[PDB]
Amino acid sequence: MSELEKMLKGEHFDGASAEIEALRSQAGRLKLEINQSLDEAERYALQRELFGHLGHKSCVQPPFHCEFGKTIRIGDHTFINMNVVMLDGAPITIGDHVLIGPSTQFYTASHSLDYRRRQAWETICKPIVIEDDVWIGGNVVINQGVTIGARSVVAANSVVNQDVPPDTLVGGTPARILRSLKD
Amino acid sequence: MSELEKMLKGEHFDGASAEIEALRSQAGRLKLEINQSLDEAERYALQRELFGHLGHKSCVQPPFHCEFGKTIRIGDHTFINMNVVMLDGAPITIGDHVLIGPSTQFYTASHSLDYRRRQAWETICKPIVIEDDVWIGGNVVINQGVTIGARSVVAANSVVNQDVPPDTLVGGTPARILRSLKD
Amino acid sequence: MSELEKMLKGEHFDGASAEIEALRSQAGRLKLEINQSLDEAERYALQRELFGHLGHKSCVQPPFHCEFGKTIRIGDHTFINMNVVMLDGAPITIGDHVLIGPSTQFYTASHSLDYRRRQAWETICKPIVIEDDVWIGGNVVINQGVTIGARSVVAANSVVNQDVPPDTLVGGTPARILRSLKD
Amino acid sequence: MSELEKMLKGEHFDGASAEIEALRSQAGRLKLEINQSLDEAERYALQRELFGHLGHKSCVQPPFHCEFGKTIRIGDHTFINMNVVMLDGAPITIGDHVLIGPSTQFYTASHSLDYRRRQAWETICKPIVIEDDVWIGGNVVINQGVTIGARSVVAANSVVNQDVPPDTLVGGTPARILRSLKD
Amino acid sequence: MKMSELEKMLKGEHFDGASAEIEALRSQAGRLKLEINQSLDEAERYALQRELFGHLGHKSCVQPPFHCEFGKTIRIGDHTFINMNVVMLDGAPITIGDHVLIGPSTQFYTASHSLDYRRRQAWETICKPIVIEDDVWIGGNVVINQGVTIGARSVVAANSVVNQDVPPDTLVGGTPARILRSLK
Amino acid sequence: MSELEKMLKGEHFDGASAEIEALRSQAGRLKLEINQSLDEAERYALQRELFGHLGHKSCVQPPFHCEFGKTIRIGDHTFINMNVVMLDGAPITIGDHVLIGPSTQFYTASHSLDYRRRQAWETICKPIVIEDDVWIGGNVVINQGVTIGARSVVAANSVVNQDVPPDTLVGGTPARILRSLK
Ligand SMILES: CC(=O)SCCNC(=O)CCNC(=O)[C@H](O)C(C)(C)COP(=O)(O)OP(=O)(O)OC[C@H]1O[C@@H](n2cnc3c(N)ncnc32)[C@H](O)[C@@H]1OP(=O)(O)O
Ligand SMILES: CC(=O)SCCNC(=O)CCNC(=O)[C@H](O)C(C)(C)COP(=O)(O)OP(=O)(O)OC[C@H]1O[C@@H](n2cnc3c(N)ncnc32)[C@H](O)[C@@H]1OP(=O)(O)O
Ligand SMILES: CC(=O)SCCNC(=O)CCNC(=O)[C@H](O)C(C)(C)COP(=O)(O)OP(=O)(O)OC[C@H]1O[C@@H](n2cnc3c(N)ncnc32)[C@H](O)[C@@H]1OP(=O)(O)O
Ligand SMILES: CC(=O)SCCNC(=O)CCNC(=O)[C@H](O)C(C)(C)COP(=O)(O)OP(=O)(O)OC[C@H]1O[C@@H](n2cnc3c(N)ncnc32)[C@H](O)[C@@H]1OP(=O)(O)O
Ligand SMILES: CC(=O)SCCNC(=O)CCNC(=O)[C@H](O)C(C)(C)COP(=O)(O)OP(=O)(O)OC[C@H]1O[C@@H](n2cnc3c(N)ncnc32)[C@H](O)[C@@H]1OP(=O)(O)O
Ligand SMILES: CC(=O)SCCNC(=O)CCNC(=O)[C@H](O)C(C)(C)COP(=O)(O)OP(=O)(O)OC[C@H]1O[C@@H](n2cnc3c(N)ncnc32)[C@H](O)[C@@H]1OP(=O)(O)O
Ligand SMILES: [Cl-]
Ligand SMILES: [Cl-]
Ligand SMILES: [Cl-]
Ligand SMILES: [Mg+2]
Repeated sequence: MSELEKMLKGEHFDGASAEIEALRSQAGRLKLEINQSLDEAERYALQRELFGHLGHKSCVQPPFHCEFGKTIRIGDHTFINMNVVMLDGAPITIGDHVLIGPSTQFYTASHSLDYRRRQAWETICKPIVIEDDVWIGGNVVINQGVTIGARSVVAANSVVNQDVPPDTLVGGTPARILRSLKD
Repeated sequence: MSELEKMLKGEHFDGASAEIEALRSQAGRLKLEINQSLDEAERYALQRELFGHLGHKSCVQPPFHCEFGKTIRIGDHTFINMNVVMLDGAPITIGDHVLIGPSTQFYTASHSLDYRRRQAWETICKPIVIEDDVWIGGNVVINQGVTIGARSVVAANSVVNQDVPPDTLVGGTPARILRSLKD
Repeated sequence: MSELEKMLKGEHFDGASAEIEALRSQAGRLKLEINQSLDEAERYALQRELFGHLGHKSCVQPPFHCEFGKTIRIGDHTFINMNVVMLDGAPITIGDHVLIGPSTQFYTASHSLDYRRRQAWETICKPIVIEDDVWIGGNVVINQGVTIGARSVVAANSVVNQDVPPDTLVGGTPARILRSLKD
Repeated sequence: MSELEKMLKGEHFDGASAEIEALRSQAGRLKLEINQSLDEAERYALQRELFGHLGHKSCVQPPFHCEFGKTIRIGDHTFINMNVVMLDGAPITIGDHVLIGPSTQFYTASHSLDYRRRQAWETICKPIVIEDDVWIGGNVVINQGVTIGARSVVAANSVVNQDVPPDTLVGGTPARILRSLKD
Repeated sequence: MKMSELEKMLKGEHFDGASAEIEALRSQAGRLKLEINQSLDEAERYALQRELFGHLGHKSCVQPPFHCEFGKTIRIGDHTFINMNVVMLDGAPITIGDHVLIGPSTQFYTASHSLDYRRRQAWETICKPIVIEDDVWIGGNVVINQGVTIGARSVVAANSVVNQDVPPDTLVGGTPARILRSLK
Repeated sequence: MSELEKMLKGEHFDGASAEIEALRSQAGRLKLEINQSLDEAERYALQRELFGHLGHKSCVQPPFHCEFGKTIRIGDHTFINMNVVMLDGAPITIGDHVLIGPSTQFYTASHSLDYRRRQAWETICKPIVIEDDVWIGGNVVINQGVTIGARSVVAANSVVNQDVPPDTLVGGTPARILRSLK
């Protein structure tokens, strides 16, 4: 098993592995051009090379930050605001009609509580999934292995450690259910 | 009203309008020039092109992020630190002698909690107001239609959802009164 | 002493002092070079002009933002993620085997709660220390004068106002002890 | 005719026409994005937006300098090297299998020898045509109203003021016929 | 005080180019050229060009990319146009008059070196001024060498090398330039 | 013999070959980074990455354009001015104390005069050697397979098609011997 594939699969891996490093450069180069670009069509085009998928009529405002990019998939009519950071060692999958606030963070990557197990920067990545019609506010942290339920809202500055059921407003750190949005 | 007029006045608006798109383009350019400037006098002069007003002896440290620029009006002797983000569809007014920490966020924009009214990226913008002699901590979120009262202070990482009384210290998410700064 | 010395030592100072201005200017030039660099070897080289110290096999990810650069000393086998903000008017010292996640804030700077004592942008700087094997999550604030004890972990979106003991997990705003990590 | 129509036929046009003006700015935008492009596919795309035409499997090496772009038509399998300047007030047409060396110059524009006929920057433009299978060396000038005959070769540092016949080697300032290439 | 290493250069004496004053001006001009060259706003391009140059006149225009070393030694009159890709080595004054037209890729060399390889090893350099008078048309890809004066209302043929003062009301061409016609 | 190897050594080659495309892409990124840098020590550091070699106390002024970079070796105390273009399919070797002026072009590459043999962009690259203490003026073309003898000088706007003897001043298009400097 490739170190790359180990990373995507939530197992231990070497980050200096070559195919991974290359992915990382591809990503570095693209961020810089996208981020320094004033042509809207030019940014979208380069994002189709940066991202795993970028859907129709979706927008991702610069500056946008990520580590690998190809792991990220964005559906249709989806909008991501400025200054978003995604640690994308594992797949990040984003639905349709999703809104994401500024300075929001997606961290697939994580570490062990035991310092003896972090001395080689050992990391595990688990995927994040944002379902359709979700609204994530600004300055939010969504941690690894979380799924956000459809038609749900995450309040500004929340930290989401666990799944968010659908049709729901949640808030805080860690996030809690504030109200049901179901009819 | 023109679509631009509606956005300013807290009405529903068409984001794709030519007038709104011109200002968005102006802002993007000036933003990029300001964030890449090595020359402090050049940066000031560019920031006087971006913002609607920027007062006497005031400093805004790059990188600064905004959408339109023109609706932002800052007083004299006011310091805004690095990595600030402002969503300025609605006017943002900042008094004299204001201190704003790094990575602070100003969102004049919000969306409906009802997901069916989010599909066309419907947005409502209401102004934000910072009065004289306010100190705002880092990583703070300030939400729409909010007025921060004179000589108050906001704790780091607070999120402000409603007006902050003057001569007051507030903190937390959402912010609550912590102490009286009155004398 | 010189104004630079006063700032370092925790006393009021003159931010526009030619010595302090010059170092701020150095850092701004170096920051734009590093943040815009597509070469890792050059980037690292660059960072060693920017910082007081960068350790062996240590690493800092673009973009990175600080005021002065030369107050910051970073040890070996340490990794700092993207989009970090450091207000470094006073020394910030970071040990070996240290991890810092994206968008974390280190503030050495502070002002007084009395607005009358803030109208000249008066500021005190207190040193921040991070001891070996510490793990700091994403979107965290560490405030002035704080030491984080060896082998401790700070949860995401925490605000740390006072020292953290060794072998501990802390979280919340303000951060509270969550659990001993010892044994 | 439209001012753009005048220009494509090589008729006199108003250079400060709303339409021309817009073309000149579009070209300036694209020149910048093209010249600062680090992505091959996106560079070709931008190039097809600049030029009137850019044929299948052809190449234009950055940096490239031009005025309007849309007046330039390039055939199939034609390579244009680095640092080329084209004054494109009137049409420039390049055929299939053409090779153009670094720093070459194409001037459709010139002025009267009567200095009193130059005080308003009065300029007359005349079309250039490069036929199929031509090799233009480096550092060459091709003046206005010139047709370069098919399968012909123009030596380095040469200046061409009049039509060059097919199957021919020219060289010199002004270029003269060195030898016949037919056999 | 006494003559600066910058004075020496402008005055065609031998100078140390590594001197702090010279480097600062080279640094300033490098910053301004980059900003000028990638600039997308017209009003802004002129403002910066006014920061680059010693003087830039009313209704005058310099098309990016433009290359120069020091900038401040350059002076340009009113109603003057300079096209793209022009390079100026401007260790000494460069003075351009009114109603001047300069083609693309034209080179202005105020700099020079001795033909004795022994006198070139510390990169010894002497700069002598260039002066272009009113109403002159210089073609594209022309080289103009140090200490040259192009008299008023003259024309330099494309890709010409001008080694020597050029008479007013004259058309010149070739390498080195020679008189093609009186235009009087 | 690989495609990179054939290029370097004056045979036809597949320019889309992955080795060649690798080097070109690295050169493209570095050139842009160098040309857009205001930090002289940075450009120089970046340049040690781009070129085969870059000697002590040597200066290469931006903008500088080349195709591959690694085929270029430049010695100590050598100065290359602005906006120089180098087509470097074959090795380009430059000595100590050399001076190159603005907009000079070095073309290691060439083509056939027979159009039938250019229809696939066929290209042959032959090296160029500039010896110690040479002074090359501005707007000069140096064609492939040419050596410039030590302590020689090249007049501005010349095209050099053939080797230039040591201690000589040459000029013209094509370059002719003007005077001995010996
Ligand atoms: C696409 C773009 O970029 S948009 C730009 C960025 N904009 C945003 O981030 C906006 C984020 N929106 C907010 O956070 C809002 O305050 C919303 C969505 C939670 C609105 O809350 P509302 O339901 O309308 O009102 P309300 O203030 O009563 O909230 C209810 C509860 O949420 C709590 N709450 C409100 N805001 C937050 C918050 N940010 N974090 C945690 N809890 C919160 C309140 O304490 C209250 O608690 P309770 O259960 O004890 O009564
Ligand atoms: C503007 C610039 O350029 S500087 C750059 C950025 N720096 C910062 O943002 C610093 C922000 N300043 C603050 O957070 C400060 O801690 C202040 C203004 C609240 C000072 O309060 P102090 O009285 O000096 O400190 P202290 O920690 O003892 O206050 C205690 C109480 O405040 C509350 N508190 C402190 N910090 C926070 C916080 N970030 N959020 C919410 N509550 C907080 C705690 O609840 C605490 O306990 P309590 O509930 O029992 O009262
Ligand atoms: C170097 C880098 O760039 S790579 C990775 C960067 N990513 C990170 O920032 C990830 C952040 N990780 C965290 O914050 C985690 O939530 C941790 C480490 C604090 C705890 O995770 P776990 O122990 O595995 O799970 P768990 O949710 O059960 O934690 C336990 C308790 O901590 C508390 N807690 C968890 N997260 C937080 C938080 N963000 N703020 C405050 N308290 C928290 C919880 O209340 C929980 O409940 P309890 O106190 O009642 O027992
Ligand atoms: C498209 C790209 O990316 S790659 C191309 C980059 N490189 C080039 O531009 C190289 C330029 N090409 C050349 O110069 C051609 O080979 C030519 C025109 C010199 C022809 O070379 P050949 O004639 O085969 O060689 P040769 O030197 O023996 O013949 C030269 C004859 O023309 C003359 N001559 C040679 N070069 C030139 C020139 N550049 N200008 C004018 N005359 C020339 C010589 O005087 C001689 O003429 P003469 O005998 O009548 O007096
Ligand atoms: C300002 C802008 O940006 S415009 C863009 C750039 N455009 C240009 O550079 C245009 C340049 N124009 C020229 O080079 C022309 O050759 C001009 C100016 C000399 C005009 O020539 P004209 O007077 O119209 O006609 P003509 O060609 O007959 O000129 C006659 C003499 O010039 C000579 N000549 C023409 N071009 C050159 C040249 N490049 N070098 C040397 N001599 C030349 C002819 O040999 C002829 O000589 P002769 O009669 O003594 O034997
Ligand atoms: C490192 C850097 O940045 S380089 C700085 C930039 N400076 C330059 O590029 C300067 C270029 N130098 C030249 O052009 C010079 O004019 C040189 C090399 C020809 C030297 O000329 P000098 O010997 O000093 O004097 P002079 O001008 O009288 O030259 C005499 C011969 O040169 C010829 N000549 C002058 N310039 C040239 C030229 N550009 N091409 C061909 N021949 C020339 C004359 O025709 C004359 O020939 P003749 O006597 O056979 O009729
Ligand atoms: Cl939409
Ligand atoms: Cl001809
Ligand atoms: Cl020197
Ligand atoms: Mg010629």
